[PDB]
Amino acid sequence: EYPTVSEIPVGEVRLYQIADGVWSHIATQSFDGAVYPSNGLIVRDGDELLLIDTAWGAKNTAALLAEIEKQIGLPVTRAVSTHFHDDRVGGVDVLRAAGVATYASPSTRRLAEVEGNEIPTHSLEGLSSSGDAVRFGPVELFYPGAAHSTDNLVVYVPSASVLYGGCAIYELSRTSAGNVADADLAEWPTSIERIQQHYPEAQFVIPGHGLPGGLDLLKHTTNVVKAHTNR
Ligand SMILES: Nc1nc(C(=O)O)c(CCc2ccccc2)s1
Ligand SMILES: [Zn+2]
Ligand SMILES: [Zn+2]
Repeated sequence: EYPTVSEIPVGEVRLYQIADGVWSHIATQSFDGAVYPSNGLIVRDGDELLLIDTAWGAKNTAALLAEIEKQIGLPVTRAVSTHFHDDRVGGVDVLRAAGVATYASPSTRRLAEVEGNEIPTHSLEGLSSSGDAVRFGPVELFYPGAAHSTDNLVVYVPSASVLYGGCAIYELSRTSAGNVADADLAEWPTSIERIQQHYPEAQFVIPGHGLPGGLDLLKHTTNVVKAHTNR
């Protein structure tokens, strides 16, 4: 079964096999007085691993590398952060110290610098406009436009029809927006529509936080978003 927030002590990381050569990683961290789970992705890249997002902090991210080495045993050589918040770039310095080449869009790297967060080393070209997609090893990176954040990316694994929505996609059970301080509430439904249009075949959809679902998570998130927008 997919691991839940209460089953993961802060500082520990679980891996979950979604498909051949595709895992999510699950960690937990405190924010504003409560503890939340957070998802990232791991994808086999030939003889190497591509990492999508940190495990939300330096300590969790170190535990992530240890768990990858224990359970999979291939080297993590590249990492992509899908926006500038700490559940995506917090731990980048650990990754870099461990030998991992870290990447993000120019906009994410800039927003991280402005925020005082950790800054991935390398800039990803070709994602500056809503609807842009680029290939990055075994995944496609896609900028759907502003949503949870202005810089947020989603990731698609064609080999397994796995769509990683990051924090622009909410889990089914989540019915309130919570904190959306950096969100573009007006653009977010349009951005989810681009995701739907571009990955109509997705079979597994992983939100940034919580339980995986299917394409139903997109409409679900749009419903939550405008509700918070509708009063
Ligand atoms: N770093 C973090 N991002 C987010 C986010 O919204 O992207 C957090 C709130 C997530 C949440 C809320 C309710 C239930 C389960 C999870 S915390
Ligand atoms: Zn975020
Ligand atoms: Zn988040």
